[PDB]
Amino acid sequence: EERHERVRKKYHILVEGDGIPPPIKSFKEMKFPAAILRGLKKKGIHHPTPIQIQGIPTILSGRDMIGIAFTGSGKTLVFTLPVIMFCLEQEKRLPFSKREGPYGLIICPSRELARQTHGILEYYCRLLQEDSSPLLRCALCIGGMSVKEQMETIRHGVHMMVATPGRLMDLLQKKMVSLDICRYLALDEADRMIDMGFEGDIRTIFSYFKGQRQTLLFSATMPKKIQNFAKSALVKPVTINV
Ligand SMILES: [Mg+2]
Repeated sequence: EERHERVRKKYHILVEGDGIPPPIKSFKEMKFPAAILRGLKKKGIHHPTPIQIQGIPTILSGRDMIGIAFTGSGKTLVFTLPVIMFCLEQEKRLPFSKREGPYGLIICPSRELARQTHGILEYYCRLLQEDSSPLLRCALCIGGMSVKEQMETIRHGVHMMVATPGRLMDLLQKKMVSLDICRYLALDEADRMIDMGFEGDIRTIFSYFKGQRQTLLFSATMPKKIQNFAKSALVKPVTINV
């Protein structure tokens, strides 16, 4: 409980909450498969950022998390890499069937953030496959794609979905996607999402979970409004600030 604070102070990591898992200074010690480690080098990513150092082990242990981190902090790997791992184990335990809804869900304010994060997921998923792991399937639920097209992407079952709140809500209400097996919900740029009026749509999306989920909220800012929303959204979260 003693050296971990030295790690944190050095990399300017502020944490709140109980039973915080130890920070980890290397991707290998976070027990990632080598195909992912190679993907990281191959993208020039040799060393974990502060948000990754404390964030990844927090997520891996199943804790809810509030991440106060900015665009460019490396936050995207914090919420993409662990769920890919989670999905990989589920698919190995029981291969996903044709319509089995998403296991992991990532909600973004905008179409372009959604595509970009979806793009990242498909990169790591592809490297796993090229190591003989099964294909994990990543779906986009954003505006500008038809209904037909949306149902096409998920006909094979979907492990991970990246959505904007409006389109996802509509699909849930129309029973075209289900959250019956969704165990992981990441909220990216939550501050922006609140500023844009998506609060209600997101609370509605919440009501489509039957039973526990791990929830993650990422926000560049933590004013009183985001703080109250986070308290209602998450369960005993570890708060991590860089
Ligand atoms: Mg961002």
